[PDB]
Order: sequence, then structure tokens, then C-alpha cells
Amino acid sequence: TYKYVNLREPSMDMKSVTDRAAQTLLWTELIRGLGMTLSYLFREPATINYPFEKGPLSPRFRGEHALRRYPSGEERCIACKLCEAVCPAQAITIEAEPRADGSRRTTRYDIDMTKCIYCGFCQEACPVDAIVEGPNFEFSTETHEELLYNKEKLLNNGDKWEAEIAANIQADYLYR
Amino acid sequence: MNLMITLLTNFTLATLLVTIAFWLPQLNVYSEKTSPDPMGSARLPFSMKFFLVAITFLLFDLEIALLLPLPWASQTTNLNTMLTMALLLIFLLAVSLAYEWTQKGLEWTE
Amino acid sequence: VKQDMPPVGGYGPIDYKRNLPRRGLSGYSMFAVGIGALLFGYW
Amino acid sequence: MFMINVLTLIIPILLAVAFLTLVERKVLGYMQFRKGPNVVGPYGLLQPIADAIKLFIKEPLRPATSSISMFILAPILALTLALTMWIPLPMPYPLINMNLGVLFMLAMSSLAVYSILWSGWASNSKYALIGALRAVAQTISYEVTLAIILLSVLLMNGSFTLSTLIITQEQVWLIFPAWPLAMMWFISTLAETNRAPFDLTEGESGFNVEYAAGPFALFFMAEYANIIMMNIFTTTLFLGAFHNPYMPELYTINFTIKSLLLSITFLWIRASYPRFRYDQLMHLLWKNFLPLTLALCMWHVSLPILLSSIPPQT
Amino acid sequence: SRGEYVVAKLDDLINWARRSSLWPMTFGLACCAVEMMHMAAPRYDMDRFGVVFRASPRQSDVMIVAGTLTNKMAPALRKVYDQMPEPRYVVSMGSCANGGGYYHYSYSVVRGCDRIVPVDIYVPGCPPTAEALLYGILQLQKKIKREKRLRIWYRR
Ligand SMILES: CCCCCCCCCCCCCCCCCC(=O)OC[C@H](COP(=O)([O-])OCC[N+](C)(C)C)OC(=O)CCCCCCCCCCCCCCCCC
Ligand SMILES: CCCCCCCCCCCCCCCCCC(=O)OC[C@H](COP(=O)(O)OCCN)OC(=O)CCCCCCCCCCCCCCCCC
Ligand SMILES: CCCCCCCCCCCCCCCCCC(=O)OC[C@H](COP(=O)(O)OCCN)OC(=O)CCCCCCCCCCCCCCCCC
Ligand SMILES: CCCCCCCCCCCCCCCCCC(=O)OC[C@H](COP(=O)(O)OCCN)OC(=O)CCCCCCCCCCCCCCCCC
Ligand SMILES: CCCCCCCCCCC1=C(C)C(=O)C(OC)=C(OC)C1=O
Ligand code: SF4
Ligand code: SF4
Ligand code: SF4
Repeated sequence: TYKYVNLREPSMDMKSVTDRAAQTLLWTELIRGLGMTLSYLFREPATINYPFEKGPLSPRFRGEHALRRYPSGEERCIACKLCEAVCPAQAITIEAEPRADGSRRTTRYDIDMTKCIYCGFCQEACPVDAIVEGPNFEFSTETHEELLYNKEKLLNNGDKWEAEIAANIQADYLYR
Repeated sequence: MNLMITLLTNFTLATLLVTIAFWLPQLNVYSEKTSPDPMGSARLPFSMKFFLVAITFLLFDLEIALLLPLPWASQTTNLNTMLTMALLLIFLLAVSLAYEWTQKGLEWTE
Repeated sequence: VKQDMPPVGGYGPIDYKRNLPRRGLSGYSMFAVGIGALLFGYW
Repeated sequence: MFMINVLTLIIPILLAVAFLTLVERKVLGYMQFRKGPNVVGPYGLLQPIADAIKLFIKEPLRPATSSISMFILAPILALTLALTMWIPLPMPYPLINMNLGVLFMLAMSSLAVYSILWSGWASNSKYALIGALRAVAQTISYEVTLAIILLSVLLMNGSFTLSTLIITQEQVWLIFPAWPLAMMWFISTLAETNRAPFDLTEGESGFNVEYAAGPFALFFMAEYANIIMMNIFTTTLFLGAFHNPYMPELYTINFTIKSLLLSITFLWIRASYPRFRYDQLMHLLWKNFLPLTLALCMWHVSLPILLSSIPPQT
Repeated sequence: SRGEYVVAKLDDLINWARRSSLWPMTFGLACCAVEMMHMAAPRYDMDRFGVVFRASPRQSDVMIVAGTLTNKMAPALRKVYDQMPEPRYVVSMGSCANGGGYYHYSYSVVRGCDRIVPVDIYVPGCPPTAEALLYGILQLQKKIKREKRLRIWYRR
């Protein structure tokens, strides 16, 4: 149930001693290492051609946040603040009120993307699949406050990526 | 004469590239920098061992200087004496290396 | 039910031991080749 | 007309050093299962040009130097010596055909430690000075086996003339009578140029870290000129090619292919090994290479006498 | 005019040479170092863009702040930033370097590295993937490509 790495006694007959001396004087293991490096020289490299070739992602991937809608245009978020209660970094800021048709909707849905730990506890706390963490990972900004998303930005990310988000949820909702 | 021209050309091209490398980015007006090391201000502690390896280099380099006329000395007609003195010089360099060994002179830079 | 499972007979065997495949001549043979190269050069 | 010959020596030196950086990045790429530069030019052929233009407009690092004069002199000396090591090289005809070209190269390479020493003292960093002293001690250590191996080989040549070394190897490569000298020579040239696994100026500060991007690039290109030069010298010395005097370009193609393969062998050794500790390559020199080198020097003195194979003087 | 054309072409040349030979100094502070190492790994391979792996801080062109910046190390970050030769850029990688992140309300964390150094590219994630960091590096190259140093110099 255990083994001994490096508890070998080398043989002391003249054959093995001359083998070790040919190793010492003729650099045999150094030629072995050069052979392995030469062997990778003639392999096809593993290098993909970014940005034209992309790293393989799964439908579970946790990238940029998006507030989703129903198939009527009504936003799914009914202001229940479960996502900001579960949010481990307190990135989500929510304020709500009844709007003009009496519906329970948010007036503030902020996510600080520089507090966010991208763990997706918000999209699994969400009872109506409103907040999701979509598939976009290429959204680097030049300014810090461009990573401070309000409700308008998140609803626009939903409208932007919904054709992809719905299919990813369609792939993974039977595991959830 | 061609050697002196070649040395002057190599030295002039080196000095020209060093002048360009020290004065082409001086033309920019980048910014003044205030800018207020593993040792902070401790004086450089002397190593006896670096001096000993440099002196061992110097003495073996003198023995090499003695060894350098051997490709000419093999052409002599007193070959027994020449071979004896060549083997004696390389043997005395080997005895110098052996004494440098056995009195622990080649240690911690072995 | 449909769940991520191994196949019916399981997966095949997986190598996990050391394989340094022991290549090269003997020490006697390598010193013989080196001394023979020296003798050809000297001749 | 001779000045044209000097320029056609030393401008292709700078171009070959420029593209050696690309070849190193590409070959080290594919040996590390990745690619090297292939975006900047087609197949990355504009990477050295882009990098030269980047380094020559980077801000000067502006050090406080202990000496301004030696801080200027160390790149000048490095580039001058790295360009003058090429002029006796018979490929098939040297620029300067001199009778003692081997000893000339050994002397001008022995002078190359002053650039390291002067740049280390010209910096105000004491740790940079310690690194410079370690690099100088390493280089002067391996110069001993350079001189003695080189003497033991030229005992088969007859003279210090580099062009005679082609005549010496017309029937056989000189690596056949002197492969132990060749392998200790090759590792000693690997340790002269501070090349991996002997690069302790990148093992955890370099002697030339206080220089700006321009002058450090000049040190870097002097180092790669030394690398290509020592590979050409090792090719001339142990792998001497066929030379038809009516068709000199056959020798030029042949030594060029062999010197390229030997420079790529430097690139392939740095893609394979960890570094030595400093005392370990001191142990490699003083306790391993130097006793074998003295023993083989005795052997290559006594061997042309005992076989009646003393080479001619002329 | 002729002078505007000449300084435009020289701007294009020097911006090409700078964005095609970016040398990074990576502050491997925390978990984002692992993903910078994956951006150097053979799948993504920053070295084919001319972006070398681990240039020394006194020759690097861009400081990738990859990890959490604590209060005990913020003067070391600023000292390495002050030792970089110009033009120097700063990529902020990941949430703790961007805004404090999961340690934003901590007593010992600098709430974003932009309180310490000026920042050019904010690369979001915890960690951002190696592909997302390589996206940020290519966006930094695009930011260098549209610089107008000599055109503004000629117009001043
Ligand atoms: C010029 C073209 C290329 C030339 C060949 C080189 C290509 C291969 C290069 C591979 C990469 C090497 C990278 C650097 C390696 C550094 C480490 C290393 O190898 O250290 C050297 C190693 C050091 O060994 P070590 O340090 O591992 O050994 C332990 C030593 N002690 C116990 C002291 C700690 O070996 C040598 O020093 C040997 C040098 C060459 C010896 C050649 C001997 C030839 C045979 C002579 C005769 C033998 C029989 C007896 C007499 C018979 C008479 C009939
Ligand atoms: C001993 C031999 C030594 C050889 C050393 C050199 C080796 C490498 C040789 C070069 C390899 C190919 C170079 C190709 C350069 C890129 C050309 C290009 O496509 O540039 C595009 C760019 C913008 O073009 P644009 O018109 O805007 O594109 C929109 C089109 N709808 O347009 C531009 O950028 C403007 C044009 C720039 C052209 C630069 C060309 C390369 C310069 C190489 C210098 C060395 C040449 C050889 C010297 C030795 C032989 C004499
Ligand atoms: C009077 C008018 C002239 C005034 C003075 C100017 C002198 C000539 C300077 C060079 C030519 C000017 C234009 C410079 C490039 C402008 C166009 C450009 O940037 O094109 C981009 C294109 C590659 O596109 P990229 O943005 O990199 O896209 C990434 C790939 N997805 O880029 C390319 O395709 C390659 C661009 C290469 C740039 C030219 C080649 C390098 C410079 C060679 C000459 C100088 C250096 C000589 C050697 C120095 C030492 C090695
Ligand atoms: C800090 C200062 C600056 C540092 C950077 C620059 C200096 C360092 C780099 C250059 C070094 C210069 C070396 C000059 C002499 C080299 C030795 C030499 O001349 O060997 C070649 C050759 C000997 O061979 P052989 O064939 O026998 O002679 C011709 C007979 N047919 O002999 C000949 O061909 C003889 C040719 C005529 C005599 C040439 C004399 C040269 C000028 C004097 C020395 C110049 C260097 C002084 C400074 C040294 C370094 C500080
Ligand atoms: C006269 C000037 C000729 C061009 C300059 C030398 C050729 C370009 C080398 C660029 C370079 C590379 C690739 C490089 O990787 C490197 O870092 C180790 C350098 O040192 C700072 C370099 O200089
Ligand atoms: S992914 Fe996690 S840290 Fe980010 S908003 Fe959702 S719950 Fe908060
Ligand atoms: S996004 Fe979901 S969890 Fe958050 S307040 Fe809206 S409905 Fe509730
Ligand atoms: S942004 Fe996240 S993964 Fe990155 S260093 Fe911070 S805690 Fe670690």
C-alpha cells in the first residue's frame, strides 16, 4: 500500500559500473533529453489561431451577466433580491418599486463587475431565470467605471446575447 | 594595414551604434522622473574565493603561455628532449591542479 | 434515466507505471565505438 | 575595394544576429510544443525589425553611473571585439589572412571580459557587481580549457593558421581524432558565451541591467555575434568541409549549413536543461574538464611523435 | 501637407513596432498568475504575438497586475511601476486588481490597482480566462495602434 521511490542499490559488477561510466563520460542521458526535445520539435504544436480560432467552452460557462426576458418582451426580474442576498462579494445592488401597471419590478439592478467573482450563485438563486451569467468573456474595458453595469446595460446584454443564452440554458436546464 | 583599417571600421561602427543607442531616445521629451537592490547600503563584503579562482586562472594562464609554442616545438630535431619537457610542463600544470585540489582551494566554487 | 456513466464492460486499462524504454548500446559497446572512432581518426 | 569587403563581412553579421533572435524564438517555440512568432511578419519575419525599432525608441533608463566613461566603453568594447573575431575566419578565405589567427581569436576573446567587468563596476548596484565578478570568473575559468583544448587540436594542424585547418581536414573531419576535445570544447564555448545551462546572469541580476534598451540591445547582439562566431570557429576546427579552390561557394554553403546546425544545437541545448549552480560549473571546469584536458594535451603532444604524424610547419 | 503625412507615417511605424513587440512584466500576485501562465502555455502562446514571456521589469513595456493587490505590497507595485521606462502600460487582470473583488471590503486589500497606478486595460473575470486576457492584450495593441504622439507633437 506504499512503495519506495529511490531505494535502489546500483549493481557493482564491471558491466554496470562501465555502463554508469559510459553514462558519465559520454553523456547518454543528456542525449536522451536532447532526443525528447527534438521529438517535440517535429510535433504539430497545440497553438490555436486566436482570435480566429477560439478555445472550446461548455454551455455552463460563466462569463458576462445578462438580465433576460420572457417570450413576450417582459423582463423576468421580479425584484425579489435573492441574487443580491446570495451574492458572495455583494456585487448586486437592487432597488425596486411597483411600476405604472402595478408590477413588481426593479428600478436599480447594478452589478459591479469588479467585485463580481463570476461564480454564478445569482443565476442559480434566481427563481425565474432572470439574471444569468452568459457566454461572453471578451468584454475588457479601458476604464474602471465601464465595468459598473446598471440595469440598462444588463438588459442590453440580455437583448444582445439572448439567442445564445436561451440555447445554452436549453442545453443545461435538465442538470439544474 | 588592412588589419588597421578593419579595426578602425569595427571600432567606428561600434562607436556609431553606441552613440545612436545613447542619443536617439534622448531627443524625446518623455517626463522628468524623481525615482527615490538586495543590499541596501552595506559595503561590499570581500570574497576570498573569487580572488583565489582569479589567481588560479592567472597562474594556469602563465603555464598555458609556456605551453603555447608546442605546435612549433614539435618540428625540432631534438624530439626526445622536446617531448620530455612538454610532458613535464603539462605534468607540472597537473601537479598545480592537484595541490590546488588537496588543500581545499577548489571549494564552494569547486 | 440518462446519466453520465461508464460503459457496460467499463473502460479499458490505463497505463500508470513508469516506462523509460531502455535504449542505447552497452557501456563496453559505446567505449568500443568511441575508441574505434579515435583509431580511425589517428590512422 | 577592401572597404566593400569589410562591409560585406560586418553588415551580414548584424543581419544574421538580427534573425538569430527570430530563429531562437521559433525553435524554442516548437520545442516547447507552441509556436514562435508568426503574427508580426509573415512567419514572424518582421519580429526582429519591430523589436529593434521598439528598443531604439524606448526611454533611456538613465542610471547614476560610478563611471560615465567605462559605462560608454563597455558596449563599444563588446561590439568591437565581437566584430573583430570574424576577420581571420577562413570561409574559405578570411578577410584578414594572418599567420596566427587562432591565437588572435583566443586573445580577442580573452579581452571580452573587460566589457562585463567595466559594466559591472560602472553600475552603482553592488549586486550587479557581484554578478559581474561571477560572470568574469566563469568566463576566465573556461578560457583555460579553451586554450589547452585548442592547443591540443592545433598539434595536429602544424601552425596557428586558420586556413591551414582546412588543409588539415581534407581526408577526415578532425572530430574523429579529437571528439573528446570536441565535446569539452563545445561545452566550453557554451560556457564562454554565458549560454544555457551556464547562464547565471538570468539565474536567480545581470551585469548590464543598468543599461538602456539601446545599449543592452548592443550587448545582446554582441553576445549573439559571439555565439554564431564560436559555432563557425568550432565548425572550422572540427567539421572542416570540402574545398574546391575553383568553386569556393561549395565550402561556403557547407560550412554555413554546419554552423547553422551548431547554432541550432545551442538553441536546442537551452531548450533541454536546467541551469547549473555556480559552484557546480566551477566543479565542472576545475575538477572534470581540466584534468581530462591536461591528460588529452599530453596525449596529443605524444601522439604525433609515436605515430610519425607530425604535421608540417608551413 | 507633407509634414502631416510624414508624421502620420512615422506614428504608424512606431505604433506598429511598439504594439508588435510588447514585453510584459507580470505581477504574479494570486490566482490570475495561473491564468497568465495559461496565456503563455502552448494553446494560446503569447510569444507568437511578439509578447515575450517574463521580460525583466526594467525593459518591459506593460505591467500585467495579475492578482490581489494588498496594502503591504502596494508600495512595491508602485516602485516597479516607477522603474519602468516609458511608454509603459498597465493591464489590470481580474476582479481583485480591478476593484478589490472578493476582498473588496477587506481591511488589507487595495480596492483596485487603479488607486495605485494608472490603468489602461481592465480585464474582468475571477480569473478571466487565458483567452480573455489575450483579448485584453490585443485590445491594448489596438489602443497603441491609434496613438497620435507625433501628430499631436506636430500640431503643438
Ligand atoms: C563539436 C560538436 C559537438 C560535440 C559533442 C557535444 C554534443 C552533446 C552535448 C550534449 C549537451 C550537454 C550540455 C551540458 C552538459 C554539462 C554536464 C556534463 O556533461 O558534464 C561533463 C561530465 C561531468 O560528469 P559528472 O559531474 O556528472 O560526474 C560526477 C563527477 N564527480 C564524481 C567528480 C562528482 O563528464 C565529463 O566531465 C566528461 C567530459 C568528456 C569526456 C570524454 C572522454 C572520452 C573517452 C576517453 C577514454 C576513456 C577510456 C579510458 C582510457 C582508454 C584507453 C584505451
Ligand atoms: C539577405 C536577406 C535579408 C532579408 C531581410 C528581410 C526579411 C523579411 C522580408 C519581408 C517579408 C515580407 C514583408 C511584408 C510587410 C507587410 C506588407 C503589408 O501588407 O503591409 C500592409 C500595410 C498596410 O497596407 P494597407 O494598404 O493599409 O492595407 C489595406 C489594404 N486594403 O502597409 C505597410 O505597412 C506599408 C508597406 C510596408 C512594407 C514593408 C516591407 C518589409 C520591409 C523589409 C526590409 C528588408 C527587405 C530586404 C532587405 C535585403 C534585400 C535587399
Ligand atoms: C515619405 C513617406 C515615408 C515617411 C517615413 C516612413 C518610412 C517607412 C516606414 C515603414 C512604412 C510606413 C508604414 C508603417 C506601417 C503602417 C501600416 C500598419 O501598421 O499596418 C498593419 C499591418 C499588420 O496589421 P496589424 O494591425 O498588425 O494586425 C494584426 C493581425 N491581425 O502591418 C504590416 O502588415 C507590417 C507593417 C511593417 C512596417 C514596415 C516594416 C518595418 C520597417 C522597415 C524599415 C525601418 C527599419 C529597418 C531595419 C531596422 C533594423 C532591423
Ligand atoms: C579601450 C580602448 C578601445 C577598445 C576597443 C578597441 C580595441 C580592442 C579591439 C581591437 C584590438 C586590436 C588588436 C590589434 C592587434 C592584433 C594582433 C595582430 O596584429 O595579429 C594579426 C597579425 C599577426 O599574424 P601574422 O600573419 O603573423 O602577421 C602578418 C605577417 N604577414 O599581425 C598583423 O597583421 C600586423 C598588422 C600591423 C600591426 C597592427 C597594429 C594595430 C594597432 C595597435 C594596437 C591597437 C589597439 C590598442 C588598444 C587595445 C585595447 C585597449
Ligand atoms: C544595430 C541593431 C540591429 C538590431 C538589434 C538586434 C536585433 C534584434 C534583437 C531583439 C531582441 C530580442 C528578440 C529579445 O528577445 C531580447 O530579449 C532577450 C533582446 O534583448 C533586449 C533583443 O534585443
Ligand atoms: S456571479 Fe457571483 S459574485 Fe458575480 S454577481 Fe453573481 S452571485 Fe455575485
Ligand atoms: S434577478 Fe432573479 S434573483 Fe435577482 S431580484 Fe431579479 S428575479 Fe430575484
Ligand atoms: S480576480 Fe479572482 S482568480 Fe483572479 S487573483 Fe482575484 S481572487 Fe484570484
